[PDB]
Amino acid sequence: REVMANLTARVVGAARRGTLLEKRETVKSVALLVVTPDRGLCGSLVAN
Amino acid sequence: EGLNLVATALAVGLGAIGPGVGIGIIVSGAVQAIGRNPEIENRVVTYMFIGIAFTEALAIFGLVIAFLIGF
Repeated sequence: REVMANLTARVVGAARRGTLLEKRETVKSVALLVVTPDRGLCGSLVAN
Repeated sequence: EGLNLVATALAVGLGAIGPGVGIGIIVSGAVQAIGRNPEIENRVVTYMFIGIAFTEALAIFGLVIAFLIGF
């Protein structure tokens, strides 16, 4: 967490702000991650 | 005698030694800087050219003597 803070502060130029950290403009496709229990009986947690 | 001919060669000869190395170092540094940061390219080139000419300013000074010595 602090290594990100220490490193990303140094790298501020948009030209070198590529690859994963690149804040792309005109977003078109979005992927999402969901984690759920393997087994039920958890209650409303899975539904939530 | 013909000793002025040695002065003709020495001015252009020894004069080109310094700038010859200097021009090489300037462009090499600029090319590396362009390669690492391509978006500052338009700016570093201006710095390269305003300094790379200072290097041949002495080389032209050698050539000025190189023709003054002849005549």
